[PDB]
Amino acid sequence: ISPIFQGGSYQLNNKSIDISSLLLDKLSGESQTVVMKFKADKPNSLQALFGLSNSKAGFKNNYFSIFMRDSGEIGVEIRDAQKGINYLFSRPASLWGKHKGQAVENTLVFVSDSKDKTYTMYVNGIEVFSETVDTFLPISNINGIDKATLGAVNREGKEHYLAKGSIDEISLFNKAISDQEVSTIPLSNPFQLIFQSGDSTQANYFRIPTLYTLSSGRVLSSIDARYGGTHDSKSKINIATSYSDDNGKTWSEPIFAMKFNDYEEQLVYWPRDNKLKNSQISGSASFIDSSIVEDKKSGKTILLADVMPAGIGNNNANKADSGFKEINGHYYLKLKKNGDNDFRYTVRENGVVYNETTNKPTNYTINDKYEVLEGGKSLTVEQYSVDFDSGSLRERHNGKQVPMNVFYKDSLFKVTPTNYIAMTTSQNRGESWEQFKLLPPFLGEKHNGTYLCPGQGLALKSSNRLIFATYTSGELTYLISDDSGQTWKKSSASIPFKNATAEAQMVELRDGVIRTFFRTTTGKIAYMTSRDSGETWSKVSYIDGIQQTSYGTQVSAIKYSQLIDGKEAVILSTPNSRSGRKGGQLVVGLVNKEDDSIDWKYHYDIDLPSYGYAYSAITELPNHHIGVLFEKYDSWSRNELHLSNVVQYIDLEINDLT
Repeated sequence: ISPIFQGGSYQLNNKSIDISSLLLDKLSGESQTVVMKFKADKPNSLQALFGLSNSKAGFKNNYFSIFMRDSGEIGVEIRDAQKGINYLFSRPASLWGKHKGQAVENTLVFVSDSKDKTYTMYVNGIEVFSETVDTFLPISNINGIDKATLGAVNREGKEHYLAKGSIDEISLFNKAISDQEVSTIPLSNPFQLIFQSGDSTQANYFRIPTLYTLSSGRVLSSIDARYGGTHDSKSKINIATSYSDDNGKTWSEPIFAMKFNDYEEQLVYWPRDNKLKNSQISGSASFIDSSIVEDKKSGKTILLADVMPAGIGNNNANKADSGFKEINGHYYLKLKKNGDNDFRYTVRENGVVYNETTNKPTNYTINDKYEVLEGGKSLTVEQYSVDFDSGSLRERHNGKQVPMNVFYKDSLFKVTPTNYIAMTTSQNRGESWEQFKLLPPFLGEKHNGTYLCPGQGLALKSSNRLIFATYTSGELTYLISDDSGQTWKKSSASIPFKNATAEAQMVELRDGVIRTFFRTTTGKIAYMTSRDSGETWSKVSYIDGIQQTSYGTQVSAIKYSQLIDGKEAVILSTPNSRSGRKGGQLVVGLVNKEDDSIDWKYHYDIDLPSYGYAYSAITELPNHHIGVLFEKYDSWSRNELHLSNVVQYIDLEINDLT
């Protein structure tokens, strides 16, 4: 249908624009849609973009408003004091401010549907909330409405929530437009989605993006496909991948690199209220924190990730246990059988489950997929599903039989409840992934596994050496392979931190010279250098000019292939803030050939200082553009949990950064 009101190019300069005589007598019926294209690159802390109010004395709480915060949050209020209704619906991190030095035109679509008693908000094509109420309040049915306002709400004759920004286009309809119709509305998005709600993964949430440019020109991405909201393990999380063959313009439908089937792949709207938001899937196995590298010699793509058994994460993982038994120099995965209080079993050669107490092989084997067989016959478990139908999280059997895996809750034989690292390989550059295999322990039998640094591995330019950074208490633990990931050795580098999340990413400054940039607990990004291809490592130094929070955030880093200002260049990606995970920047550093020092010469603001930016992935696209896939929200904030479609992709050129 045609709009009932359409207006454009309104400047919001801390002075409301009254549209009462154009709109108010045009509003009719109980369902309305607002379509608004607007910019706000210097917003006030809290500002109303659009308002319908009773502006009369004594009715200050009789209004409808579409508001935003300088955090990037969008929301609505629908209030009527007589009816006793005060709805507030909102979602953090819903907006863009700036891209490539220019204000972003956001496209907002708000549907107020009286038939379904539901209020739905879309920003930039993404549904940010959809709220069903038992008592519907039509937006123009508020008692005594007499003002329609842009850039404020008129309360008792005065301008409240004054806005700074502009509305290039605003339209209103006396209909609740359908989701199909919404999807036809043109967008001017500065970003794309690689992974997204409703795709092949059926995860409603994503975190921990990676990117890597392959020799074919294909660009590969991996990610945590997180099902139980945005929580770290314990949860249900799979590792998903997607690739682009056109310099990031389009991306393949995601597939899994690593997955468990003990719990169903469920698209769940995780509760965000203060009572229920900490609900965590507690009986599922999971993967977490992936990293990718390409091997020159074999042409294989290699992907590593942490593996967590059922119910396990960092918080409850058995410390002082690798989950392996050393027997004359060899490591064998330990197993506990149901009924036993101790781990009496190991997985020997050819998957033979061996009883250590009686020194006899059993009639059980573990196959390549870590599944339990008895006399060659595949054993099964019943899959679980999750729901909030009863008012709290429930995890229950769903009738479906799946192969019994030693990482599962219901398995007859169980692994040590601790963290592991696994690797998978692709021989077709991410079109399919081989079954993963656990990595052996590197710091001994009674030391739990190290934690993989998400992002990229390092493939040294002038050799066959592959390196994945990991971290543990007191050190970075580099995993080095010279034979296409068939065998790994460790290289330990002490850091002056106990129990820190020292997420580390590497660049090769010149042949065999590696600089590692890493997250710390000091509010500063740290670095160390190896001048012997990762064999030995320097003491720790810190970068000035970039701020992080006390808890820190992952930093991504690349060595750019082209000279900038006649010098070799390194690019870092990180939030630059001492307050939160916001103020994302790409920082361009020029290497001094005299001493390998770096002049951090250019700081490119991804978006506003106040808009969210957490974990990130950067890669040089084959055409020398920069691809950035990043968490566009504060992934630490307990106020910004369980947001959909916040991991976003952008394309930048060097001239944008400098």
